[PDB]
Amino acid sequence: GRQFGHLTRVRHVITYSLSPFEQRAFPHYFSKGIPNVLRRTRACILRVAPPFVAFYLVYTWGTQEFEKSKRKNPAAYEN
Amino acid sequence: PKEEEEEEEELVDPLTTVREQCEQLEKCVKARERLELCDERVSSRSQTEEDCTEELLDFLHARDHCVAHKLFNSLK
Amino acid sequence: TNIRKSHPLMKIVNNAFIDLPAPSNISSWWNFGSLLGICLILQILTGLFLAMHYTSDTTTAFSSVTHICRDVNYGWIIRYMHANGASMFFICLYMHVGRGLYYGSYTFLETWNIGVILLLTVMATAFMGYVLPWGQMSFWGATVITNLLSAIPYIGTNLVEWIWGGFSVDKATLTRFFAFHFILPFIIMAIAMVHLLFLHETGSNNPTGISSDVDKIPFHPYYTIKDILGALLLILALMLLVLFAPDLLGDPDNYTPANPLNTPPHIKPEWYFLFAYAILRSIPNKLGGVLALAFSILILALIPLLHTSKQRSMMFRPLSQCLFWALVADLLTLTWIGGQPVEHPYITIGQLASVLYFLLILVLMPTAGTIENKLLKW
Amino acid sequence: SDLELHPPSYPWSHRGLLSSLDHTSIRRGFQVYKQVCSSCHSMDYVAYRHLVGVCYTEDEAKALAEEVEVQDGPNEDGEMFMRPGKLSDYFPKPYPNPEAARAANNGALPPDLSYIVRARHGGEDYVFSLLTGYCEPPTGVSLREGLYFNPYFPGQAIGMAPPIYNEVLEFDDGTPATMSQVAKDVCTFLRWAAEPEHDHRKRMGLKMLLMMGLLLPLVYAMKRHKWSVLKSRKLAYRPPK
Amino acid sequence: APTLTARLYSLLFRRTSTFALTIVVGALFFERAFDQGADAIYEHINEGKLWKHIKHKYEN
Ligand code: HEM
Ligand code: HEM
Ligand code: HEM
Ligand SMILES: CCCCCC[C@H]1C(=O)O[C@H](C)[C@H](NC(=O)c2cccc(NC=O)c2O)C(=O)O[C@@H](C)[C@@H]1OC(=O)C(C)C
Repeated sequence: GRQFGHLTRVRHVITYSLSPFEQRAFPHYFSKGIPNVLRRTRACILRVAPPFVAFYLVYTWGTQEFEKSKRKNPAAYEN
Repeated sequence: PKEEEEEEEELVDPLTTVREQCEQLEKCVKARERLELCDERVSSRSQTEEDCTEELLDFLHARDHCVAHKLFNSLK
Repeated sequence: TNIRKSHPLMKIVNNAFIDLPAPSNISSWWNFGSLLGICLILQILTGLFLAMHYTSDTTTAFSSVTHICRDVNYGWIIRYMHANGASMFFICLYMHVGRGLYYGSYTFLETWNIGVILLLTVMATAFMGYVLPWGQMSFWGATVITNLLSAIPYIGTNLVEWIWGGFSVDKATLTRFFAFHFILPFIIMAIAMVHLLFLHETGSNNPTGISSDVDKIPFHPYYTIKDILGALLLILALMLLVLFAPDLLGDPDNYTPANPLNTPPHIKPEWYFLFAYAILRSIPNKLGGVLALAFSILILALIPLLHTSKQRSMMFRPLSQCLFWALVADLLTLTWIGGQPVEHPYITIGQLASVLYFLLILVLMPTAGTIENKLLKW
Repeated sequence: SDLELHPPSYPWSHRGLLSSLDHTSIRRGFQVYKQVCSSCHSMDYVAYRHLVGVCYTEDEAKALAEEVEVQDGPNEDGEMFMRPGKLSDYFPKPYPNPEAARAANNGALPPDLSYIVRARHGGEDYVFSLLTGYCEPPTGVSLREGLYFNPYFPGQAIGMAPPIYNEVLEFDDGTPATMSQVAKDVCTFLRWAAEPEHDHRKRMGLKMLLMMGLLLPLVYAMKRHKWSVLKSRKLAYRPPK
Repeated sequence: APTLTARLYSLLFRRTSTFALTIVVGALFFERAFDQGADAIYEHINEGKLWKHIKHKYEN
């Protein structure tokens, strides 16, 4: 186990903070909120999204061919 | 008046009035004419051959779909 | 002097969630540890109330459950919370392991490893769990699976019949499973504490994989309330199922009692084993299929030996970040295939997904790591 | 036979999220069960008392229970007579041995009805469609004896006779016993015979949403408060020189 | 004339005694009023109950 006071060494940093009863819990919730989640979404679409559409494409084509394999089967049997 | 009374205790059902009305629109007459084409087709060479379960089911899907859409408003 | 620190008991509690220093930094992906805890107790808790009404005996098995659902005051919510909590316990277990790989948490060997032991046990538990109501899925689910040990060379047969109590699944098998389904969650609960013990030795990892010693915050306020909110969310979900969609994740045919004569062409283990199911049968081998099924999970214990990157979290690693999601989607693939019949498209694609899985974790991610090193000049 | 079709979405009075069952419609349904299905379909789990809060009333339940004669407990000589009908026991009806169901209906098991809506994919609609579905076999085809035709059925070769339109009645106050009206009602009752808790479940579900609707925001505003100290904290680095 | 929230804090929230007393007193009335309004909302959107069905069977 590790306690405060024995964690690590810190040089010259000041930290100002404020009482919760003195500030808002939702500063600019929407004003600053939305823009940021856009920003984080943007920042990550390209690594998260691609594999999922790949699965998405393989899922719809996969069931497609499953029905068209049997149902479509006949087809032609002419004599 | 009195003729409609015998009509009730002897006939009447909202399913058939709707079925026939649904058996009427585009996808149905088309799915029935794909079914009648095959109907004739296998009973044409009326001997030694395959099946036709398939063309019936596609007709019942298209019908029973729009059947479910309006049907329940008539019941009770 | 503050008794909250010197009392033999509180110490533990102070160390668990009061004074323990944690990263000012963790995010929602760290909640699933409380959620798994909550899951474990709630499961133990509804599970127990079902045991005051359940039975065992093949004759009454199914009958008792319905008795509960219909006759037992409120037996239905209890029964359904139990069955739905079971799924949630997997969603979280899944998410937890997920969080783990992405962020490199697995570098805590002992902790990670205890967690793998925690995975197999809740799997082993939940398996026995669904055999209990004695439904169709319960019977062949309990059959298709267990058998697998019959693939073990020379002694497979012996073991599968030893675990059975007969020559098939019956009398001896339901009581057995109930008892095991009863004692396991307690044992798990112990293991969890040891898991947590080893975790306190290093403290928590964080989204950057850097090291938060320079900025720790007290578990007091912070993570207790961020655990409460979190748990409320877990309640919302569990209740959404139970109260609006009770059987959405449940196979409708575990209704209708057993029958060693039948077997309903379909049958798959509960959703949470689908990916595994897919793997096993995506191999034309009794030995290979089960061997591959094992590796499918026991590979987690291999991950740390293939850490190749000079950074710990994937937070700054686009290449690996891509292979991570490819893994997830690919698991979502295996889950989907597992859910389908062994026919045309479905076979070859589930066969590809399997290879992908093993090739991705065993070759692709480890290489992505080295290339990133080289790119950074490390 | 290898190919199949799935049911449509009949807008049940209990399909919507917070939607109760139609208790008037659960009634007529029990009637459909008693007169028609009950002579082939076991319903081992439901009982006359289960009907008490739902559709019927106290005295009414007693009366319907008395319209049969069940084999009560043995007496002093080890008897096992017969008795009017209580409220207590269920609807164990048609056949003793399971194979005796097979001896009657040719080699076919009319399965328990308590099951049904949750034991078959599609639920009510599959039973609704399977009953009001009944159609005629097109080309190709065959049939053994009277292995009737039904599209909404695995393989299309059922062993169940279509006991739908035989217009039986007792729809008190006045209700036309047409095929479709008769099918909705059986199903509606069958829904309730599978998930009795159904309405309470959703009543609570409403409260669950309504409760969480006050709590989620609140227990969230609470966490904000406490984290706000951290969220607006300001750092400055002031090294020597 | 201070504020509602102010006056509320002084008389009931300040002391953890009254604070807790307030919530147990406030939970009793809430369970009642929330169960009324809720069930009412549940009925109003329904009406195929066994409530309106009774009127028909006061006899036997
Ligand atoms: C009985 C099921 C489990 C329970 C109750 C459990 C409980 C916890 C708790 C409370 C934490 C700290 C909070 C958090 O990081 O979320 C945690 C972290 C961790 N667990 Fe588990 N866990 C379980 C299954 C697992 C699994 C499946 C693994 C991986 C095989 C695992 C390996 C880890 C690791 C490596 C950490 C460290 C996470 C980090 O530092 O970021 N445990 N667990
Ligand atoms: C030791 C506490 C537990 C007890 C006493 C307990 C006892 C029971 C009993 C008597 C049943 C049969 C009644 C029913 O099916 O609803 C059951 C079902 C089940 N429980 Fe448990 N169990 C416990 C912990 C767990 C755990 C840890 C899990 C894993 C999440 C679990 C998952 C299941 C599952 C999957 C089923 C069958 C699924 C279903 O209900 O359809 N339970 N349990
Ligand atoms: C409205 C009253 C009835 C209903 C709702 C009903 C509904 C059902 C349902 C849902 C099945 C199983 C469907 C499936 O497997 O997917 C079934 C099977 C059967 N029931 Fe009925 N039925 C009723 C009356 C009857 C009657 C009067 C008979 C006597 C001819 C009967 C004899 C059968 C038979 C023989 C089967 C076996 C079908 C098979 O599995 O091959 N049932 N019934
Ligand atoms: C009985 C309830 C008292 C709690 C004591 C036991 C429970 C316990 O030890 O509590 C703390 C809360 C423990 N850690 C965390 O939650 C936790 C740790 C880092 C970060 C977060 N969250 C967000 O960043 C956390 O939530 C945790 O959550 O582990 C549970 C699995 C364990 O539960 C168990 O053992 C079971 C074996 C009981």
